[PDB]
This record gives sequence, C-alpha cells and structure tokens, in this order.
Amino acid sequence: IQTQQLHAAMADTFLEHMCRLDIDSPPITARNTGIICTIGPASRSVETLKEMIKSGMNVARLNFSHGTHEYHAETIKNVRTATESFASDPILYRPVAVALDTKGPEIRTGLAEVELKKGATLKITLDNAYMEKCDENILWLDYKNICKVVEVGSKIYVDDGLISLQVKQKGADFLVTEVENGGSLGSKKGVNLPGAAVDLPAVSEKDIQDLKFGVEQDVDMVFASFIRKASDVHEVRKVLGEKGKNIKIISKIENHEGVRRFDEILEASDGIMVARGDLGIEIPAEKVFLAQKMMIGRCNRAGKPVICATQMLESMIKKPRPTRAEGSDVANAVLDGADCIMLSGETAKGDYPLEAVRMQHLIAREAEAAIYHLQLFEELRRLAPITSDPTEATAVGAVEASFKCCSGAIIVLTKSGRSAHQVARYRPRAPIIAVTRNPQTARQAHLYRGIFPVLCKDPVQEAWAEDVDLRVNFAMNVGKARGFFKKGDVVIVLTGWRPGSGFTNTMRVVPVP
Amino acid sequence: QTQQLHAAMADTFLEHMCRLDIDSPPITARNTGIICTIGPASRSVETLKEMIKSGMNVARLNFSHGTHEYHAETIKNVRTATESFASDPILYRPVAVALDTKGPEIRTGLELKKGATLKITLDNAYMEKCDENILWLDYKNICKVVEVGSKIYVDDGLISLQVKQKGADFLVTEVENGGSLGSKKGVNLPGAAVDLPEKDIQDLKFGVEQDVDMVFASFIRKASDVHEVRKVLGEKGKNIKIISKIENHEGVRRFDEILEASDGIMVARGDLGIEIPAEKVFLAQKMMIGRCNRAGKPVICATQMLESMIKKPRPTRAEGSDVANAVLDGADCIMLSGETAKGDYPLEAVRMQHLIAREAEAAIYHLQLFEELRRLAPITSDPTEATAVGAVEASFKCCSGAIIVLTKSGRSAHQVARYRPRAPIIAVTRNPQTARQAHLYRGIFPVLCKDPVQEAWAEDVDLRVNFAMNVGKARGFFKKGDVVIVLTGWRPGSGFTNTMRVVPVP
Amino acid sequence: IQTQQLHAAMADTFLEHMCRLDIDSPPITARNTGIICTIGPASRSVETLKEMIKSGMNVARLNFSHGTHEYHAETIKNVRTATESFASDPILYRPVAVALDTKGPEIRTELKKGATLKITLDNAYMEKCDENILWLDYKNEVGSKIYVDDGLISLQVKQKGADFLVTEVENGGSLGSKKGVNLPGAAVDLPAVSEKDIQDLKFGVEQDVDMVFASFIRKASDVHEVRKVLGEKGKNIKIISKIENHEGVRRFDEILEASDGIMVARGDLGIEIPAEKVFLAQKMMIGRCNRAGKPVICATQMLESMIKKPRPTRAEGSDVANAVLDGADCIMLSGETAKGDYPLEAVRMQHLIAREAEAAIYHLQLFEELRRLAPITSDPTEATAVGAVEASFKCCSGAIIVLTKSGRSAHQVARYRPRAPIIAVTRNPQTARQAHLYRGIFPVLCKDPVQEAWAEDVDLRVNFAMNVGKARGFFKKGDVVIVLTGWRPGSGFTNTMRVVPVP
Amino acid sequence: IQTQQLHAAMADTFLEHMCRLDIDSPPITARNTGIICTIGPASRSVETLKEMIKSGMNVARLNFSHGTHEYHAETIKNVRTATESFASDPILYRPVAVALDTKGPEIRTGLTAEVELKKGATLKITLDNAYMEKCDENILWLDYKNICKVVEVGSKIYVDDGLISLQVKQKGADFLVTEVENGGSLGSKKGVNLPGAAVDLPAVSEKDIQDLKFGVEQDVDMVFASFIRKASDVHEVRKVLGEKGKNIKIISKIENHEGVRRFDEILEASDGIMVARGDLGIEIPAEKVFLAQKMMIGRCNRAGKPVICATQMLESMIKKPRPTRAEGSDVANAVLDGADCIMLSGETAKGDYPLEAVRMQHLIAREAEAAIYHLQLFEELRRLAPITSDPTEATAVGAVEASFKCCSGAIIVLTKSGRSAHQVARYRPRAPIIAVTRNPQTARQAHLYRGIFPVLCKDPVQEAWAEDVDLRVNFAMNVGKARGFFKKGDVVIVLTGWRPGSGFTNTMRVVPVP
Repeated sequence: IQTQQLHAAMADTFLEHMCRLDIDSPPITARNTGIICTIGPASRSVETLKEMIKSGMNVARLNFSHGTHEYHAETIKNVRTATESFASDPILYRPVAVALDTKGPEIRTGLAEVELKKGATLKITLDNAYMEKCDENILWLDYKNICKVVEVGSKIYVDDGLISLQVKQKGADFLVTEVENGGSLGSKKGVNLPGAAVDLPAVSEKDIQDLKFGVEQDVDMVFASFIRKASDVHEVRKVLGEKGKNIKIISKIENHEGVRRFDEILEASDGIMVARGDLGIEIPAEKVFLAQKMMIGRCNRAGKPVICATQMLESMIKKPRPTRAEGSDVANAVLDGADCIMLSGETAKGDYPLEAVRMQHLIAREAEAAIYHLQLFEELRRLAPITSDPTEATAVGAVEASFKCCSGAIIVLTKSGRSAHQVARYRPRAPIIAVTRNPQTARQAHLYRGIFPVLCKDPVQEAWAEDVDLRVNFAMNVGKARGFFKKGDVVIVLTGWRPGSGFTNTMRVVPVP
Repeated sequence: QTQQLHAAMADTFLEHMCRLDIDSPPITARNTGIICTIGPASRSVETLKEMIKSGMNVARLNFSHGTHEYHAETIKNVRTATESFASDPILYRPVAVALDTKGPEIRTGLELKKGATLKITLDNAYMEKCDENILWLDYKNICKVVEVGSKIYVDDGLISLQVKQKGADFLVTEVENGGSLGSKKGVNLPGAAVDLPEKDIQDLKFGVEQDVDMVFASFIRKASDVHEVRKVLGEKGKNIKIISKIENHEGVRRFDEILEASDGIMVARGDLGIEIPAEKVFLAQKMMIGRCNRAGKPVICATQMLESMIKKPRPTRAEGSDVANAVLDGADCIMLSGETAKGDYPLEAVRMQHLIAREAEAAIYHLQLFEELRRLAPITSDPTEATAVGAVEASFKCCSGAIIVLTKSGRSAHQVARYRPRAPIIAVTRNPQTARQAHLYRGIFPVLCKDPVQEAWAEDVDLRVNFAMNVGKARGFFKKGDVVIVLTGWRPGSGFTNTMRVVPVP
Repeated sequence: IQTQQLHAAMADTFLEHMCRLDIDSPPITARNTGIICTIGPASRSVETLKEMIKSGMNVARLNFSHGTHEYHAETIKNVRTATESFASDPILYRPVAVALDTKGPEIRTELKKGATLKITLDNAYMEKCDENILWLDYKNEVGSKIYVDDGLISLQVKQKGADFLVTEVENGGSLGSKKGVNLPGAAVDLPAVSEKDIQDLKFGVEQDVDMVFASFIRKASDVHEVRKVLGEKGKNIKIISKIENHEGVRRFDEILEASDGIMVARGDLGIEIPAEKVFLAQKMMIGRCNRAGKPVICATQMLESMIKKPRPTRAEGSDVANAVLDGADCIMLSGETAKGDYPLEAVRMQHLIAREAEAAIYHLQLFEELRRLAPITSDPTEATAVGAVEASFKCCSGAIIVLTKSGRSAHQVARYRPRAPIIAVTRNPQTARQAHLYRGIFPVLCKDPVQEAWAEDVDLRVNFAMNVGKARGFFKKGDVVIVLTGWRPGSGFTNTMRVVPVP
Repeated sequence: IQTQQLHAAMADTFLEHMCRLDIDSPPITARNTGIICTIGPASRSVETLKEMIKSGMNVARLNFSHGTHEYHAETIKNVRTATESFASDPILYRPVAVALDTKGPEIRTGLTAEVELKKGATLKITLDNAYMEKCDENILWLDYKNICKVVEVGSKIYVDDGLISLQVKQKGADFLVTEVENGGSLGSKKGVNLPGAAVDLPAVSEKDIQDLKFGVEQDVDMVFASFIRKASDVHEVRKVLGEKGKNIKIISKIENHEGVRRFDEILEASDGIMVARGDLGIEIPAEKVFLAQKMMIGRCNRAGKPVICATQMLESMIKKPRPTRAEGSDVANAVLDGADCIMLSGETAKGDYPLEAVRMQHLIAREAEAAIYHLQLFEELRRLAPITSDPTEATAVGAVEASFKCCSGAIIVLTKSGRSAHQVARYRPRAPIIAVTRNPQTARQAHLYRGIFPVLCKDPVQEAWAEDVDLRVNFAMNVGKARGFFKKGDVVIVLTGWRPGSGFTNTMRVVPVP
C-alpha cells in the first residue's frame, strides 16, 4: 500500500508504468503545474478573487481582445487587494501574477436576431455604414483584404468558426458567399480564414497602447497573440522597453506560420502558450494535438515555459462538473509537460469559475504523480548539453539527489528565479521552493513547473551566512505548514558563495528542523 | 515526411514529440475502430448508409432507452445499408452489431435547490408521483448497501447528496450541488456494492436470436458477472464476444479477473466518473488500456469524447485531444454514445474521430511500444505467435502498405494486432461474424471474400490474397512498388498460420 | 531458462545480465564463430587436419609470407583430401574452406642494450646477417625509432640520413633471421600488391581459393588492386583486408565499403600504433563491421602460449570470449596450429570458449541496436530476415534453415546476430566454404540430384537441413525451426518464412 | 570534444559507441584502476619498489604461499621505506597499501622424476605412507588424511594444476582407487584440485592463523583470503584478525565452484572480492571463467564493494619485454567489465621485466576508462540502486551527475573512514576522485575502489573546522595541479560536510580550480 504512483514510477517499461497506475495511491499535497485563470465578469470580484487564490489560482490573465483600460485596471487592483489579504501570514501567503493578453491582428464582424440558413447568400459589403447596422445579406468586416486575397472557392469562419461560409465571388469591397454551416450571427464576432496568413499588423497601434498600459500597471508577464515570427516578438519587447525589460513575454501560437517558424519564435520569447481555439481554425482540428505535443516537447528541451490554453473545461461555463474528454485533456497536458494549465471563459464569464479552478487543481496533482520521471529524467539529461556553468551542474545534481533520497523539496535561494528555473527544466518530482526577496520573481516563477515561490519579507541580517539560513528556515516552515514535508525528512538546498545572482554552486542534502 | 516517420525514428520520446508535424500527412488507412451508438438520432438507413462511408465499423444498440422489440428496425436498416455495397466485395465494408445491456441501474420517480436537506423514500406510488418534497428509487436495497457519509448522485452526477440520517425505508441526505430535478434519473452510489445481481438474464438470452457479434455488459464488478453472462448467451451464443464495461470502483479493484474472464474491457468513463473521484479517471483508463494491451484483449474508451458535437458542428480542442490521447494510450476502438443516441451532428463526428484517430496512429511511438510489447510478450512454442511478431518486425523494416492475413476465427489477425503494427492489417475470411468481430481489434481491416471455394486450395488461397491485394489498392492502402506482408497456412483449417511471404506489390 | 544464459537474456540492464551469467547454464552443440587455423609443419599432416575439422576447424589459412607454392599446394591437396574424408555421409559432412594470406609489403632482415648496430644494404650479405650485419627490404626523420623481431627488440635512431643509419639497440632479444621491421612514423606509400603477391594471387585462383587475406591494406585503392588482379576467373573469390597500420584505422570506412570482410591484424598493429590502444581499434572495426554486416576476423596471439603449452592462459581465454562478445564473425589460430605442439587442443579450446561466449551475448540490446541503426529497405529478403530473427527469439528456434545459392540470403540473417544456428543449404561448394566467414551460418552441402519439380527440390534441401540438425545435435523432433525460401528458383527471390515443426 | 573518447560517449547506442572509438583521442592523465603488484625477488628491493610506485603500483601483495615471516617482514619494511622516500613533499606522496595473500589449504602428491598416465589405467592415490616416498604410475599418494572422507565414488580428481584427470571409480576407506581419464607426465609434490567436492578442510589452516596474526602485528591494510567457499570461512578469517584487525579488510578469493554459487553470501560477509582465475579454471571448465568474472564484477558493482582481477594478465612479460595482444585485451576488458583493481603476480615477483609490465597496466587501463560508456552505466546503477534516506549516498550520486554535466577534472571528497569517497566511486564517474584523509590506513585502503585517489594531508589542524576544511580542499587542488589532473579555469566538484566527523558528507560545491 503506497503513494505518488511509486509502483508505476519504478516500472522498467512505460507500458508497465500505466498498468500499475493506482486510483488507490493517494497523491502528494504539493501541486507543480501552474493554474492561470482569466478574470472578467464572473471573477473580477475580490470575493471571487480571494476564493480563486484559495482554490489554487496562481496567475490572473487579462484579455485586451475585449474590454477597456479602465475595466482591466479595476480588475488588476481588485486581484492585488485579494492577494495582500492573505499576507498577514507570509508562510500561508501566495504571490499571484498579473498577465496581459493582446487583441493582436483580428478580423471582426460588424454589430442579434439574424440566423444564417444553409442555402442562403451572404454578401460581405465593405461599406463602413454596416459597422453598427449589419444585415444578413450585407456583412461588414474590420479587414480590407478578405475579398482581395480570398477568391471564389474559398471559405470564411465567424464566431469561433461555428458559422462556416463558401466564397462564389471576388472583387473590391464585396463577397457573395454560401452558408455551409448556419446559425445565429453574433455582434463583433471573430472572423477566421484557414487559407490565408492575415496581412494585419502583428502588433497594431491598439496593441502598442495595450502593452504600454501594462508597463504602467507592473504586469509580470504578457501574452502576445498571432505571433508568426521572432520579428513579431521583438516589436513587443521594444514597446515594453527598458521599464518592462524584466516583464516576461509569452508568445501565443495560433497560426500555421508560427507553427512552421516556431523554433525561431521560442529562442526569441520567454515562453510559449498553445492557443488551441485559434490554432484549430487555421490548421485542421485533427492535427492540433500534434502541435500541442510538438511545442510542449520543444519547450521542455529548451527549459522555456509552455502553457496549454483553450476550452480545457468548457462545459463548466454552463455545468458544475466537467466532461471526461475535458478531465483527460487537463491531465494529459500535465502528462505532456505543460508548465501551466489555463481557463478562459470558464473563469472569465462563467457560472462556475471556482469549481473549474478546483478541478484543474485536483486533476493536475494526480497527473504529476503519473509521470514516468525515470524515463523523462533520463532523456532530459541524455539530451542535456555539457556546459561549464556551475549552476547548471548543481541544478542537475540536486534533481538526481531529489530522486535518490525522495526529497520533500528542493530549496533554492533565487533573486531572479534563474537558479530555480534550471532545476525545473530537469523536471523533479520534488516540489521546488524558490526563496526570494524580489516579489516580481515570486510571481513570474509561477510560470515554471514545480516552483512554489515564497516571499521572505524578513529583513537582511547583515551576515550572509545568517541571512541565507534565515531564508532557508522560512522555506522549511512553509513546506511543513502546507504539509509538503515534515521535520526529520530530507530536503535539497541550493545556495551560492558570493552575494548576488549567478553565484549558485552549493548543494546541501539536509534533514528538516 | 509522411506518417510522422521523423518522430518514429527518434531515439527518445521527448524528441519524438518535438518531431510532430501538422504537415506530415497520414496514410489512407485508419486502424482504431469507431463504435457508433444507434438511436433516435440515426435509426434511419439514410443516415446509417452515410456512416459506413464516413467510417463507422460497429453499430451499438443501447438497452437503457429500448424495449426487447424496439431496435429491430435499426438492425434491418444497418444491414440493408451495409448490404447495399455487397455488389462490389472489394469495396464492401463489414459492420458489427453491439448490444449494450441496461445493466444494474437505479432511477428516480416519474425543480431542485442547493445546500439543502432532502429525504428519499420507497413509497412505490412515487413512481407515477415524482415530488420535490422527497425522491423515490427502484432500488429497495439502498439501506443495505448505503453507509452514512455516502454521497448519492443524480442527473448524471450534476446533483450530489451526502448521507446524514437513515430510517426504515428512507435516508436523510444533505444537498451539496443543486440543479434541475426531473424524473427517472439514474442514481450512482459511489460508496456502494450494488445488491442487484432475471430481467438481466432475459436481455442476454434475447441477444443470441438477433445474430449480434458482440455484447457490452453494463455494470460488471467481478468475474462472476462475466462467468454468468456467457452462460446466458449459451452454446447458441458461444462465439458472441463480451466486453466487460468497468463503471465502478470494485470493477477497477479486481479488474484482472474481469479481463481474464472477458474477451475485452470497456472504459465506461461517464459512469466511472461518478463512481470514482473524476480527477482519478485517466489513471483508471491508462491502467486498463495498458493491461488489456498486455493481455492481447480488446479495449474501448467510450463516454464524452466529442460531446459538444451533439449541439454544435465543431469539436472542442480538449475533445479533439481526448480522442487522440486514447489512441496514443493504446485504445483499440473509440465510441460516441451521446453524439449518436440523441445527437444533432453525427456524420461529421464520425469523420472527426476518423481523422483525429488516423492522425494519432502515425503519432504513436511504435519503436518503444513494439520493443516493450515484445520483451513483455512471453516466450512461446506457438508457431503462429512467432509468424505474427515477425510480420510486424518485417512491416517496420519495409514500412509496409499492409499485412495480409488469412484467418477463419480471426485469431491469426488478432495476434498481429497485439504487436500493434503501423501497417493496416487486411484480414481475409469467409466467416462474416469473424469480419464483424474483427473491428474490436485495432488495425485489422476486415474483408469478406464471397468468392466461391476453388477446388485447388493453393489457387483458393491465392484468390483471397489477390482479393485483399485488390481491396487495398482500391482503398488506397498500397500501390505498385509498395511492399506488403502475406500470412497464410500450410494446410486447410485453423491453427496452421506458419507462413509469412514478403511480396513486392505489382 | 537454465541453458544458453536464457536468464541473462531476460535482463533489462547489461549489468544485471552480467550479474545473471551462470557457469551452470550450458550451451547448444552449435558454434557460431568461424575458426581459421593456419596450416603448416604441425597441421599439414592429413591425420592432424582430419582431427582439426572434427574439433571445430572451418577454414584453413595459408601464409604466403613464408613458403613456396609447391609446399602450399601439397597442403591444399592434403586439406581437401582430409575434408572429403567425412564425405562418406553427406549429412555429417563439414565443408572446409582454404584461405591465401598475402606476403604483402613487408620489410624483413644475441643482442644487448645499447649494443652495436651498423645496418648494411650490401645484398652480398643477404645470406649473412650478424650482431651488426643486417639488411632491410626498404630502400626508401631524426629522433625516431625502429622495431625488429615482432617489435620485441627496439632501436632509438637519433642518427638517420641518406642511406644507412647506425644507432644503439633500445633493448635485447633472442634473434632469428628474416624478421619484421616496422616504422610507426610514416605512411608506407608501398605496393599493397607486389609482383610476388600477383604471382601468389594467380596461384590461388588456379588453386580455387574461397577467400584471400590481403595484407597491409591502407586504402580502398589497395583493395581494388587485389580484386582486379584476381580477375573475372576470380571475381567470386572473397577479399578480406587486413588492418595492421594507422592509415587503415583512419581510412577504415573507405576500405570496408571496398572489402567483403575485414581482419583486425593485431600483431603488426601493436607495433605500428601504441599497443595499449589496439583493443579500441578492434572494438571500433568489429562494431562498424556488424553495423555494415560484413565479416570480421580478430587474429593475433589469441592462444599464443599453446604453441608450447597444452592449456591456454586466463588472458588468452578472455580475449577469445571478448572478441565473440564484441561481435567478431571469426577467431584465428596462427602458430598455435602452424608450428605448435598442440594444434588440436587449441581448436578444441577456441570452439569451447566461442560457444560459451555466444550464450553470454546480451541479444536483447544487440538485436534492438542492430535494427534501429539498420536502414529501412525495399528488399523483401532483408525484410524476411529481420522477421525470421525476431521469430527465432519468440519461438526459441532450434535453428534457422535458409536455402541460398550465393550466401546472400544467409548473410542477411547473420547481420542481425541470432542465437539459433543458421543452416544454409546450397549446392554451391565455394559459397558453402565462404559462408563460414559469417557468424551463425553452418554450411551444409546438398549432394542430392536437382529435382524435376522445384517444389520437391525445395523440400529436399529443407528436409536435408532438418536431418543435419538432428544428427549434429542442434535440434530434436518436437522443436520448432525457422525456414526461409523464395517464390521461384534463382538469386534475389527469398521472401518466404515458414515456422515448421522438426520432422 | 575530440579527447577522452568524448565522441563515443555521446552515442545513443553501445554499437555506435564501439563504432566511434578513436585511437587518436588521447586519454586523461588520470588512471582510476588500482594496480596490485606481487613483490618477490624481482621487485623486493627498495630501489625497485620506488621505481614500481613511480610506474603505478598502488598495492603490494605478499604471498604466504611461499616465503618466511621474516622474508615478508623485510619486504614490508622495504615497501614502507620506498613509499616514505616521497614524504619529502606531501603533495607528491602516493599512499601504498600492504596486502597479505593467504596460502590457504593445498593438497600435494609427492615422492626417478616423471611418469605417464595411459588412458583408463589403474591408479591408486591411497593413504598408505608406505608409498608416500615412492609415487608411481600405478600408485600415487596424497597428504590430507581425510581426503577419503571429503571425496566419494564418482568424484573427479585433477593433478599438476589441471593437466591429468581421474575418477574415483572404486571406493576406498582411508584408501582411494581411481581410473585415469586424461593422460600426461606426473611429477612430485604436485598440487591436487578436487572439482566436485565436499571440502571440510579449514580455508584458514593453522599456518594461515599464524600468517593473519603476523599481519595484524605488521599493520597490513587488506587480507586476500584464499579458497573461500562459504561465509563461515570469511567469518573465521575475521575472528582470527580480532578487534585489532577489525580495520583490516578481507578480500575473499573465489577459486572454486562452491565460491561461485555461494558468491552472494560471501560478498555480503566480505569487504571485497578477487576473481582468482588460475585456480578456478582448473576446477571448473576454463572456457567458463569469463562468465565467472563478469557476474562477480557486476554483482560487486551492484553492491558498491571492491572487485579484483588477478592471474596471467601480462604473463608473457615475465619473459618478454612486450605483452601479447590477447594480454592487453584481457587488461582492458577487465576495466570495461567494471573491475576496481587489476593485479600482477609472477610478472612483478620473479619476472625479468617488472617495471615494463606495471607501466603497461597503467597505460591500458587509462585507455579503457575513457572507452567506458558512462551514460548507460550510470543509468543502470541509478535504476538498480536501492532508494535511500542517506544524504551522503544522494550527494554522491548528485555529484557524479554534476561531474558528468560539467566534465569536471576531479571530484574532491574529504573522508576519515573512506566511505564518503567509496560512494562516489560506486556510481562510477569519468572524473578522478581526489579523496582527502588524515588517516594513513584510509588512504591506503581507498586504492581498492575505482576512481579514488588518496591524498594524505599531513598538514596540522586549524582552530576552526571551516578553515581546516578550506585547507584540505586546498591540498587536493594543489595535487591535481601537480599531477596534471586539472588546471585553473577548469570546473571541479567538491564534497564536504556541514559540521564535524565526516559521517554527514552533504555539501557538494561546484568550484573552478584557482
């Protein structure tokens, strides 16, 4: 009788590992995969926000594809008010990050009781007087090259690609179309074209204002939409500038060009997010799993943070319990190597936002136990490149020792998070407690898998040896109070020699006070 | 750059994943069986006719919404639609018939609130008088099997009631999750070993007269249920294949004997989801697929794969993921209970399953799977077992278009299917039940040669190998210059499949 | 699981496989490694040779470094007369092949440390060689070194120059005339095939030599010269290149593609390269040869003590086993058979060590490694063979029975290194002799008249293979064996795999 | 990247690793495989011994098979003298161990010089002392009185170290009648091997008790026990050594089929194992001796205990100045097999070329340690390892992993009893383990384990342990610089503790050599 799927863990074959997965092997307390929850009408309440942190929300995503600067700021203040509430106890405190999502290049319909019928004609008018008053046969789109670059025999998608069309005319400002799949047209719904790469700006003027607002707001990360090359990301960084240099950029991949130029995009970006709801419209849907598994895998081999994002638990927008396809996907995502798992409408405009976060908390914890670490660690090391970096050797050594003694933690003193980040790329079962005094680092650290960031508001003792131990004691107390580990249990502590970032070379396997 | 062959040769699984291309086009053949559930949405032959082109290989019939005389019109429709293509034996596609029992079930009497207290009684009159004041059940042994602190679930698990007080025929329970209360709702008791073990005998005995290929058993908890179900099928139903559905904690606990007794296992996720903590369902599915895979016994993943396709023409991305992951996990067949029983968009759903599955089959890391499968496979003196493992080894060496197998009971083809070959397994038989039952096994492409028995066995055998060669070329599995594997016998009859021949396609 | 190290085979790690090796897990009666025994004064005896074949000899190597054609021809007459001695029953008849080892570009000639050494290129002293009188075949840098008599006696040559260089001996050794002198410093640029070698190779063709052992091969250019000189009358003669220098190790990839097989000629290689690095050069060449599927021979000092000693040293036993473990197709006996006092005992030891080692191979890793490295192929024959080898493991085959005309089909099974004996049935006598070069292939000569019906002729050779396996002790009735065949007679058509019960 | 067989290391297959081996990839200066050299007339001199230590001797074996207690004491004195001639610089001093190889029990046939055994002849190896001085083809004689008790009908008997074989076809009481199986020339005082046997004779003979007790009185560091067949024999060797010899290490020699099939119990009861091949090849089939060595070296590598390869490795070198090709192969494959220590016997004791041969053991072993496939070996040791709560065991595996990641020039460990270093050695790194001790016995005993380079800090203690830890780590850095092991700007793994005593050993530091 045992825990953490340990019988499977020591299975010599992956097939045997699955045969030994036990629904009667209760999981460890700590959850490694990060939960990102989009905030909006359902969750913007500090009452909901306080309870979302309680239910395991680690990051708050703001979608500028919708809304205004005033709306989001009210939410960002509201999220920050909720987080400071649990700060009376620093040990029980959880830092919560704020992320910004760009509208990006989008084609949107004009301003609902019109249903498009199969066998009907629709003309995509480009007279801009239908922007507020759009008829069924007269449709205005916020794009100028649809008719120009989409010719007869093409197809168009509106409202999450739920209303399909077929093109029978090409020209200037007009498009005669058939409705292949019909339905109730909605106001200002997204237009998607599978057969073209939009010519619209990857970073528009609204995007420049939206990114600028975040630098004024102290956002820890940003989610760049419709990124098709590294050129797109660099434009985003220059807009963030010197005051946002430390703001992490996560590029959202939702297009064929990005999937092709993905390797260039990853080296450029600070992380990747698989935007499935958009990526599925552009490429055939039955090919999307390959893209998620391809990107999560490449991101893991480069130690760059990857997020799984859309329609994970969608039924929960209207339902209190999730479908089995949904439950399987959230776990398969953690099983695939996703650092963070996200919720969109489920949390933003949902009947059950808290219920969704809790499900993502449970299914994730169970999957982390199910991972074949022995194979995974073998491959990440086998595919690791030999370096003379001290921190890199110490980090791989700490994870190997965590596996050997079955540690209840890996404790890292990190000022920029980079030390703890390298331990995470090696994918330990041991929970990583990054002890930091840089608060933004504590929030941005949530992007990586396994890192439970802890903020030491305790002052500098003026003796590095005393100050370092003071911090190590803070981590020991947190893992005990949260029940991650117990006194007398072994832990790994990573530290350096000189004060300052980049001096990490010290590995300590120690029992807990 | 086809069939994810880049990922296929990767030395590590992580590298293999990195090499997954949205632009690596798959092969024409789909190996994972698609089991449709048939009902009010598609009893019609016109719709059933389109499905066979769409990809459906098995038409399931649900007893839970049926009478013993209700489904016969669908059975004729499936058969007549299937028999339409019989003119070309090469293009003909066999279709199996599956009977799913109503099984041990519980149902409410014929509006609800949250955070409340509700009592449940056995005033049998509440059967025609369902009430907000109290709910009623067809289960009389709830008091015997229920425990205080147990949770009672209603409306497919949306509603939860924790037990507080009992009584003589009543239990006082607290509502944690409220909702809309209707009538005859199924009740899943996750803290119970159901007392119900005659009506069920009738259902299985009637199954034999309908010439059904397989039986899916609802609510199996031990081998004794499986050991009993076969007897109900009888000598008349000696070949009817049983898939023992697991939708309870006990079935998961003693799974091996249930599998050993049965000819297949079904992962019944929707009921299993209520019966077990739902976060732990995938742990159960992956355990079942792996063990069923290791025992060479067919497995099916079933509930909620593309649920949104019932009311929408578009599958959710997570729905797309679950279908693909099941095939990657190793599931032989996939199911659409809701999308086809009362569903508004069935024709596309088949193709979506047909398309996701076809994409995932190439994404499978065959190198690790075959080596682990072979190493775990025991040492055998069975001549067929060696001939099978080799044809799979040969197929990997030549990236085969297909493996052509001559079988009478299907056992020869099923053995190659155990070794999970990428190549389609074209299985040639003159027994139609054999071809219908072969859909249970992943990869086998069942073909029925209706050609007359040639007096010369050697000529007769070549005719089936040529018929199958002909079927693949027409279907698009192989072409001139492709390489195929051919499995035959040395003598007529079953149990002599000792011949593998590697034939350059001309 | 108590036999053939079957408990070690089921190991998931090489280390546990080593931990599971048992001195009580006995082997099959089949030996998979070719035994090449150099013929000469102690082996030419017909009675001695007829005992060597029974003991386990498969190939007879003639050294043309020494000897006259007349002597060698009497040895081939004797070897052949001694091979057909077992021909009374074709079922028990073991084909024996004859090899020609070329003299090659060689430089040949009471000493004390620092003693006088004044070299003479005066050919009048070809008859006369003394303590300071000598001659070297070569007629073509300061601070370099020279080695003589197998590099056992060494010289430091500070004084080198226009013609002869006089330098102090770096050691001392017992000496005999006509001895090896080697120069690690320079690429030879010397004829791999001399005029003598051309005369010897032609004698081989007239003598029907199955394999030729090419000497001092440094480049593919050298391998082609031997091939073309053998000619169309000798196109089907196998050419094995012997690597005894650094250029060959450097240019091995180029030589291997040209050569049908390779010999790791260790003795000259140890003088040429630092000797401690010789094992690396062997595990290198044997491994690439297995990856290429071409025959490899480990050749020198494997049981050197047995020239004077009835039993081998522990290191000698380990080297033979380690060669077979490394993946070597053939093991070589040199003086142990040619001028030894125990020719028969050595062959008996080599057969025994080889048998135990083949049982001690970790096939699970080797087969998986061979396939993964091996390319995907259109050839149905290669596809049939990988299937037949996996089939042999699952069914623990008594043997793999393959009908071949040229050996190609049987060679194709051997590259995958199966545990079961390969019984290759051919009506071609040279192919049967040349099939020894490949691991696992037990050549058998069908002496039965070609049947008018092909189906019968196929099943005659298939039945003959069954009869040989039962008599040799390889398999018994009740055993299941793998049989490879083709859809038609002739070369290039092997695509049939039948798992039939032994009759 | 073109050195230390680094290309062949990167292969994802063992066959690729073999295919990628390069004779143009020079090895590291470091040799991790211990060299055990038998000391006899050829090397017993202090001058020869200093030359042996320079050439690579790490351990000196004294054979109680022959020689007087006084003779061996003089060689132990000379060995100690030669070793201490290098105490002039502590950095350049190499610690040298003293090994005692027991004679154990031996059975001999002794008496006109030679005779020949016709196949199937009548031979009586009887216990009558009437034929004690007159051995013949018809009658031979054996010393051990109860051989007749320890052998029974059908028992095989071997003579002259394996040359002649016999079967006890007729039973005899205080008598034995055998039929010759294989023939040859018979001499006198020849040794007898009992292949399938029921031996009851003590592995520790009364003389052996004398030699072991003499050794405890001599400050020997290891004992190579002979003819061990069971753990009782290992336990008896321990009981003789006592609490004064508790620190003395027992290396149980396996030279019988009973040792091979009872190896697991002997290894558990032992500090180490030596594969005594020559004696074993006589008893069991010679062709099966490799199966013995590979199983024992691995089960030993699995156990974290020291294993030794011993007989006829460079035998030709006793007479000739260069080894045979087979002989170089045997030494190499023993390091590739995973052996901690390689040995020289007659080659270093009575042979003409003692220093030629000790140099060849160093050169071949260095080439092989580079030719090891560490990615596979570490992964197997990690998979087969038993999960522990011991932080030192974890730190050792973590340091070995980090050493692989940084391609360090050394793993530095401070240890009093030696275990801390022994554990990094168990995980088999490519990097040299420079082990720092202040205990002279620990430094000497450490040579038994692959990778451990013992350094004896003679430098005095400092008031703070932290400063004393800093000094001992600074000592290793200096030895590595002098030896050529590393250079400033190279990365080295340093292993220490948090407080005193060396049991905890939990602090791994990755530091550049300064």
